[PDB]
Amino acid sequence: KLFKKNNQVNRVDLDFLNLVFTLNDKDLTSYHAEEISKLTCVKNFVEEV
Amino acid sequence: LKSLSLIAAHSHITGLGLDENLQPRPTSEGMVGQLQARRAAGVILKMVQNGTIAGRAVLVAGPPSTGKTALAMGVSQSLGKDVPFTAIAGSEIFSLELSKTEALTQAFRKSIGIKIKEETELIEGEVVEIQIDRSITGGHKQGKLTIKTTDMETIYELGNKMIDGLTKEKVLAGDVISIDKASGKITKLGRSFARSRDYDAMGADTRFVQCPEGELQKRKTVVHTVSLHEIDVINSRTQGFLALFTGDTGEIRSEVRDQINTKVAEWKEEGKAEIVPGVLFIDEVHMLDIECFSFINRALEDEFAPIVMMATNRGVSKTRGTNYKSPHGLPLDLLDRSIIITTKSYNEQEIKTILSIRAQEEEVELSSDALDLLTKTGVETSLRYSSNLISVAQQIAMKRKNNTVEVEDVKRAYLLFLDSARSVKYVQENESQYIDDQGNVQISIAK
Amino acid sequence: KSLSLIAAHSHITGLGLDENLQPRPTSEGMVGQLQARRAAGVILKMVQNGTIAGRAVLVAGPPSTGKTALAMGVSQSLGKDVPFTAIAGSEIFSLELSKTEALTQAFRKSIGIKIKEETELIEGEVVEIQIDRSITGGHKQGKLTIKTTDMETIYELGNKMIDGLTKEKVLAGDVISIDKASGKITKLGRSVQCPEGELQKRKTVVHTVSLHEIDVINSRTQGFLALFTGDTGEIRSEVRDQINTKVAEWKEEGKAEIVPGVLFIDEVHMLDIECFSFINRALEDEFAPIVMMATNRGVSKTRGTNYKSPHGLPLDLLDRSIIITTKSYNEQEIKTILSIRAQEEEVELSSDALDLLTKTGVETSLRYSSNLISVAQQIAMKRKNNTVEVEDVKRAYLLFLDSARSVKYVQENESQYIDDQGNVQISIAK
Amino acid sequence: VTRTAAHTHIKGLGLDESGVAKRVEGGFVGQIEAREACGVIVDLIKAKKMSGRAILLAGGPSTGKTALALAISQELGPKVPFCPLVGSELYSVEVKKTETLMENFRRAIGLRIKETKEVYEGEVTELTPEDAENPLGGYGKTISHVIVGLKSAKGTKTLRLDPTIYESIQREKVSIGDVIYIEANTGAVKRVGRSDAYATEFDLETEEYVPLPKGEVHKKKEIVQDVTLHDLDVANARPQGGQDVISMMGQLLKPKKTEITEKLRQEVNKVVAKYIDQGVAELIPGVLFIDEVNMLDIEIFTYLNKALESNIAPVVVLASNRGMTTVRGTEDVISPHGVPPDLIDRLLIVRTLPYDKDEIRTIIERRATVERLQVESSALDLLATMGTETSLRYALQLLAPCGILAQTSNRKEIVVNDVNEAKLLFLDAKRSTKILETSANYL
Amino acid sequence: TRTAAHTHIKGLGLDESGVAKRVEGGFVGQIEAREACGVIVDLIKAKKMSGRAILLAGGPSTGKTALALAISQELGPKVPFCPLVGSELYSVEVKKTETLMENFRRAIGLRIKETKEVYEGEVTELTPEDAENPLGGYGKTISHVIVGLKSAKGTKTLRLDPTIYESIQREKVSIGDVIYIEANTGAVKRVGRSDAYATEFDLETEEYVPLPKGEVHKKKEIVQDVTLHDLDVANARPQGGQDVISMMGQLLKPKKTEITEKLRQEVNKVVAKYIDQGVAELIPGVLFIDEVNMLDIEIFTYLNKALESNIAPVVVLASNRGMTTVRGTEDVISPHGVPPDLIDRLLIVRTLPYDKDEIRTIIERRATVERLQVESSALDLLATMGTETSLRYALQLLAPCGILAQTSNRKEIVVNDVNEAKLLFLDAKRSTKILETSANYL
Amino acid sequence: VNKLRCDRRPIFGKNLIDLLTKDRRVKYDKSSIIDNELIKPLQTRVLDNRKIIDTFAVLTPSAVSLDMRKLALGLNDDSSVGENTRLKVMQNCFEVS
Ligand SMILES: Nc1ncnc2c1ncn2[C@@H]1O[C@H](COP(=O)(O)OP(=O)(O)O)[C@@H](O)[C@H]1O
Ligand SMILES: Nc1ncnc2c1ncn2[C@@H]1O[C@H](COP(=O)(O)OP(=O)(O)O)[C@@H](O)[C@H]1O
Ligand SMILES: Nc1ncnc2c1ncn2[C@@H]1O[C@H](COP(=O)(O)OP(=O)(O)O)[C@@H](O)[C@H]1O
Ligand SMILES: Nc1ncnc2c1ncn2[C@@H]1O[C@H](COP(=O)(O)OP(=O)(O)O)[C@@H](O)[C@H]1O
Ligand SMILES: [Mg+2]
Ligand SMILES: [Mg+2]
Ligand SMILES: [Mg+2]
Ligand SMILES: [Mg+2]
Repeated sequence: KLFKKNNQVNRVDLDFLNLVFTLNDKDLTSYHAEEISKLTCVKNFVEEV
Repeated sequence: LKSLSLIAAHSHITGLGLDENLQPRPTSEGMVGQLQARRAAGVILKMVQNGTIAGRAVLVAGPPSTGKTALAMGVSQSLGKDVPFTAIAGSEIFSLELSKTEALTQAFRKSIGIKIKEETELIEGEVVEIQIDRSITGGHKQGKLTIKTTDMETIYELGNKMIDGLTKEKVLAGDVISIDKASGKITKLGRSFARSRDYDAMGADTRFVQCPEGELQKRKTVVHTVSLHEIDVINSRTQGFLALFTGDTGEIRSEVRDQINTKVAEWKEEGKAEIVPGVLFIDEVHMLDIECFSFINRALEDEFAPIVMMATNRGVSKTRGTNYKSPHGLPLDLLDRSIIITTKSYNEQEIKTILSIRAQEEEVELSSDALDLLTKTGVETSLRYSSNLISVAQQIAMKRKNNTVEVEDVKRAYLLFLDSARSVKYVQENESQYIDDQGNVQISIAK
Repeated sequence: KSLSLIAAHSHITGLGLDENLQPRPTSEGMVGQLQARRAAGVILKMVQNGTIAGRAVLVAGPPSTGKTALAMGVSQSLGKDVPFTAIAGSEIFSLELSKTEALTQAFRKSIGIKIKEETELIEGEVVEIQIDRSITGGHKQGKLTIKTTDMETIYELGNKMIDGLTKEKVLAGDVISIDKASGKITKLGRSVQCPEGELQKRKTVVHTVSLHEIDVINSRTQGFLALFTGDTGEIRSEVRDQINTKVAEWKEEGKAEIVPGVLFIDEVHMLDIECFSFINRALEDEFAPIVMMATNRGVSKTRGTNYKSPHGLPLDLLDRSIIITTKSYNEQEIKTILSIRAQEEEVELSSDALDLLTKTGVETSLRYSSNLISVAQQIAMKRKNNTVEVEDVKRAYLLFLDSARSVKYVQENESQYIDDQGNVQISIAK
Repeated sequence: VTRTAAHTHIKGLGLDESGVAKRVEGGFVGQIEAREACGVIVDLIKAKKMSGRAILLAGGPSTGKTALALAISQELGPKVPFCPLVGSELYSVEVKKTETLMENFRRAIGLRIKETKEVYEGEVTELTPEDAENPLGGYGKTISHVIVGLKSAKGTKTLRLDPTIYESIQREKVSIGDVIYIEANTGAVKRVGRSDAYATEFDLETEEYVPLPKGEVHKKKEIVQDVTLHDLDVANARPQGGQDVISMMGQLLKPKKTEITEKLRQEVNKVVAKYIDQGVAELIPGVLFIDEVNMLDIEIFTYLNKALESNIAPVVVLASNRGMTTVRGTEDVISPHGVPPDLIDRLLIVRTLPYDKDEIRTIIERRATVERLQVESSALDLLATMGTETSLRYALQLLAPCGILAQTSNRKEIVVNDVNEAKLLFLDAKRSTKILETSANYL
Repeated sequence: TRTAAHTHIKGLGLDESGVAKRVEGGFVGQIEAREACGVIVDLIKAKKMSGRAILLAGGPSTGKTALALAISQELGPKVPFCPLVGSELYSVEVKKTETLMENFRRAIGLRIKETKEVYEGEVTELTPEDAENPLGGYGKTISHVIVGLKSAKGTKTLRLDPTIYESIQREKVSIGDVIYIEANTGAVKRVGRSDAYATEFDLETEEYVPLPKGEVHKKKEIVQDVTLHDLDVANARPQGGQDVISMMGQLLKPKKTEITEKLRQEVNKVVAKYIDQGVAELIPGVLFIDEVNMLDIEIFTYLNKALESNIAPVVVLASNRGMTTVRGTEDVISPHGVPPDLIDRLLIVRTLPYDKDEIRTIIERRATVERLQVESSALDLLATMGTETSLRYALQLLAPCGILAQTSNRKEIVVNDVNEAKLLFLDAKRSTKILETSANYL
Repeated sequence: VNKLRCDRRPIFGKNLIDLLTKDRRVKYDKSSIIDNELIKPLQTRVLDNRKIIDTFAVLTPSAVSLDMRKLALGLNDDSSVGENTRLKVMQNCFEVS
């Protein structure tokens, strides 16, 4: 409890940034990942902005 | 450029300086001299690129700081990507977890690559709406759903098993999904942009994607480049894919290896998978156990044996695990089934050209007299001793904030950092101050 | 408490000194070794000061000449609440842990951390407890009555403490303690005890924890179990760096204070050269407990090396350390030590028997006499006389051999015993 | 109060803007050439250009080698990573020495990460599930959305959440009156605790109470936490996610070192290079320091040659004191400083000279001033003489008991009688050896 | 099309019960050696002996491993054959004795042959047959179940006992779906819907299989083989989905363990029981060990003990050393590094070095294998070089001459190409001379 | 939201989930043999050896400490694990045979 002093000020999740990719192979395939990378919804937020 | 751009010892060298006639230019591709060695390296590279020959061992010989490691790095660079190239040190194979023979086996299996192609029939598209008559009939009343793409859209009839599968991973329309034609697997790709404003806090899995374009279903082929050792590791364990990253392979038995060999031969005969021979490079092989040498001798005579190149700067000396001294630091039986390439020490002109190319590599400009003094020092000293002096002199010049490196800065750098011979002389002159082999040492200056 | 029958260092307790650090001729079971005792007192005051850390002190002397006794007295005089680790040199050679890691763990075990936490709690005899099930009017209503010597009142239970109290069977009339912050229940016994006053009181709880324990706790999902099972397994260095930084912040914030205890290593002479090289660096860092060592051997071969080094240690380590030498005991000191040991073992010795025992100890060794004192008593109650006479001592002396007599007999009868080459004779004739 | 252990009186190399070392600066005296060389090395490290460059400094015992190796790190600053090491620590039971050396090499170089996160936090005023009346055929019963209002000191705000966050907060077991914490990025929900406003609700309560948070409801912030690549490799090799029972069992097991494959390091390098190209992160090379390198085996020496030629190899410095000696693990190879000749060729050599009597006296004066002790001039001169007679470290260690001896007599100054008494009570190596020469039983 | 110092050996090159020919099966010379090898091949093919050990000794590059490869080829793929190295036995995970015993057991194989009667085809209909119950009752009683099977070039209907109801209900197969039924064992197995029903739906998660070809009733014989070590490891290693030991195998690392002798003897007993019925057929294999001089003396002793077992197969050993000292003993000197007691337990087969003409024939045959053409002068020069330096050096030099000829756009190698190869590529002797004549530590 | 969506997309399986099953996929058919009666896995040997186990198991761990098992497994009333996760763990242990 004494060591659990607030760390969110100086901590990074490290999974949101895709640095723990070693477990991605358990559920994702290559072609689906390639398609999901190709099918990004970018350029729509720009239009709305 | 994809790798980390930190400047290393071997950065200037890129590929080989050979031509279509295998004639090495005097100064090309960041290499100087060693015309015979470069031609031999080009011959070996063409041998590897041919791919019809396997199980050959080539030795590289030369005194320290002659270009053996540089030659191997240039060979790897000229080979390019898509071809495996395993570079390990001799002392690396000594592992507590794995036997040395198994480590050598894994290193050999890593160096040989395999390309596998796979074909898939997928139906990917955003779903318009799903209707199921749960009350008119009840119990898989053959509901219907409409899938829309940017160019086309149709309506499909769904069976009982379709409804049962779709109940799991519930879909509320307006989502981009892909269905498998063979096994009927439901995969949720992502939601549409129209759902972006539904809430202010999204879930972890929530994502938005554009509508797929083209035909509703497509036939595509994918090619994977996976080496053998990965295949043996995966087959050996229930979850072997983690063992690659963790490294605890666990001394894979030979039974799995022969099963994998049979499977690979069958795939090659069917044409699904092709074999890409690679190159295995062992550096500082002068140190190794005799058991490793015997295992290498035996394993060099297999069909899946990549071309092995080794380097050694040792003369006639003792081999580890044996009391007697063997020529070149290796047992004679290995030398029998091998080809030796020798490299000669560089000349003053070669040394100064290499120094100039190194200074240009580090974005460091040098005065002509400074270069001449550096070459003169590197003739008596070693070539490798000059590059560190160059970097230190550049740092000193930056400290003085005067453009190029001057002769005075080089002299100061040489004064600050000593050569091995000077250190040996100073130690011998003051042998009392340093700790002797017997543990005796003198601390107090006063007598 | 602290059960123990008899120890070779049981008699000595707390060393012995004065306000001017002048050793007494006999104080709390310590006899002789005036210079050594004064040096030990100086080291003890250095430890109690705490301003200087990471210094090495060596203890040297002939075998069985006040060497482990000095360390035991230093530890006893240092008192409790101060870390003190005493490990033999051969203990660090572990099959599952590296020698460097074991040495680092031993170093970290000798620095203790005191942390203070303030908690509120209530206690006293409980006389009434009522608990009801959920109704639309109220999810859970629970009233309990705790009566003390001065007070008796009723508290309201808001669900969670109702579940806690129903978790374990509680009967009215027994002394219990309730920690409001932690929400745990502690039973102090039945009303055997008596209450004291106000139910709620202000107090702080202080915990003494070493650095090694903190590292082990923070190194695993359940690290505190490894404190006892010993399967820590090479704690990562970044964990130790993080612990050091956090301890520095805690000290600067006043939440904790450090206790620079003492690390005592015995039979250092047999430690490997790698251990000495690592100690060289480990003694020069910030957090480093004082280190005291004792080696019997002198001018021998360092283990792990071919050459012979003085005192059995490398020269650089000797430079890093300070050497304290003990002297051989004298007859008037030997007799006093034997008398003290007899008093500790509750054995009555006659004057002539004591003189003969002192003569034998001077002739052969002190340990021989300090072992003969106990064995003579068995003959003493074999003759049913409480006092030990010269006859019993002589009978024990002839019954149990000495090192010199055994060596001489072996030299005379080497034929019967197994030779180094393996030759031996079993047959009597021919 | 303040602790001192043969160090902490050195605040840095102490060099001017022209690189010339002052005679006395930062707890250092003399060794101008060594200090200048170390400053040059510091500048090279801060250049962030060269990789794999190695230097070695050599000299007799107590010549300041460790002092210089600490002063360079002090001058570098806490931001740049610096991992001290000893040659003996490489030999590990769990994994081979090569793996440990590579792990330390990757520990040496560091990297900083910047990412932006938005957090909704505050006391829970109310929460309301919203169930759509249309079955739509695709589902049986689910909540269309959940509306939750958050309150803090600066103001209040309401939110609309999808069923996943609602399920998470329901699992968190939070009712009205508890301070919660919502992370927009990953949807993480954690219950900080009950607000202190309800402290008097019951006479006693197990739950702790937390003051109402500042900020309106929703905050934007970024974290610039710096993490070395070795931590990334360890996290990739040892994932912490998953609620599976097998994952809990794995968490219970002790973490054993394993030979991390080069493929994993290559993938980590690729993603790090992509991020640094995107500008979201910055790579900072570090410094690795190994002491008593003579303890290393020939195999580690050989592997050092291959390691130093890598792309991401940091700057490594080495310390040694022996002269003409045989490399460990060999039979007759005699090399200076116990280092194989090829490695010596690869590195640079720095020499450390011994100290003069006046320099020793100044060192003693500075050390005594650091220890906050008063020493008479005559006593200090005697200490300098006896230190020159036996060793500097002997005098430095003897400086401590003299203070206790003076305190026992209640005087506040070091007197010749006190140091003489200390010398009587404490013997140096030479006296111990001399008395060891003539003794009965090993003394 | 890849070759590595081998693949030009096709059998032992013998004839029909006689002395081996001069050139046959890629073999030249050493007629006595391959004649003895063929005798050994006949002996193992007899499949009566147990624990017969032979050893071949000779100089380097004398076809020592080539003869082992030849006998392996002659034995055939069905006969097990386990190549091994002297350095294989040193295993960190488990003691050397266990590894040697495991290899011994892996050498022995076993073949299983089975015949099955299969009734397969599309399910035309399923109609129960009613009959009067033997015991008086008002409930419905079924005496037979009628199943119709349809296949390519034949259809049939079968009358079966009514107990097939449980199996047909379990398989969840209804109509127009291909099923498999065994004659005597009974039971049914659904294999997939008929391909004719594929178009009945726009989408389908279930595959459709084509109707079986030929008659609905089939009689196919299946042959399966497996070595004894596989049986032992399968018996020892647990299997399962959710039993505690199943994922205790998970979250841990499966490692080799010393298999007890009771498990091995139980496996032997069950194998004997099955082979007494004629279903099984044991076939001994051959274990090949190279550089046997590198084995420890303890391993030699365990080999001495194990060679007297009743299940030990034929082992073949090779060594290129002479009067040397056995590893693990500084004083014991025995030929080829094998202790004298072990040598007493086996037979020694000599090997002789080749001649100039034999070297030239080997070089030309290798060149034919490598699909490249040389000239007579170049071939003679290569043969002279091989006789001078070594045979293996000449064999290795072949590919660089081909590459050099390709660079010069030539199809055949000439003297100039082999000279360029000789100046570019060095052998052992010149390298040793350079080392002697150089003081730069090279 | 744009930044979050863009960052959450490039999550690549390092090798695959279909490569794994495609390399597991053995073209060799079921080919049922007497190997079912020949293998006799460990669980079957435990099951059919009930009589010997019952007759020859005698000794007991004379010294035991209850409630230590839960602490060793890390699950109890108070620990660093979540209540729901530990509840699921005990449920699984309850339903695992
Ligand atoms: N052809 C070349 N052109 C430029 N530099 C070279 C060449 N050959 C070697 N070098 C230099 O030599 C160094 C490598 O020497 P190396 O061969 O590793 O020594 P060793 O023979 O002891 O392994 C590199 O720093 C490289 O700059
Ligand atoms: N000053 C002393 N007073 C009482 N007993 C002592 C004293 N010095 C030594 N002893 C006795 O000597 C024993 C310790 O022997 P020690 O000198 O530590 O052996 P070593 O020198 O081999 O470490 C103890 O059992 C103790 O009874
Ligand atoms: N130039 C100097 N100025 C001040 N103190 C020094 C100097 N040189 C050495 N020392 C002191 O000597 C002590 C030990 O020296 P160290 O460098 O550890 O010896 P070694 O070089 O054998 O490792 C250090 O605590 C340091 O304070
Ligand atoms: N009769 C033969 N015909 C063709 N090649 C042969 C013949 N005998 C030996 N060889 C060659 O000799 C090599 C085998 O060498 P070998 O004698 O097994 O080495 P070692 O003596 O180290 O065991 C093979 O590559 C093969 O090409
Ligand atoms: Mg090299
Ligand atoms: Mg003692
Ligand atoms: Mg030092
Ligand atoms: Mg061979």
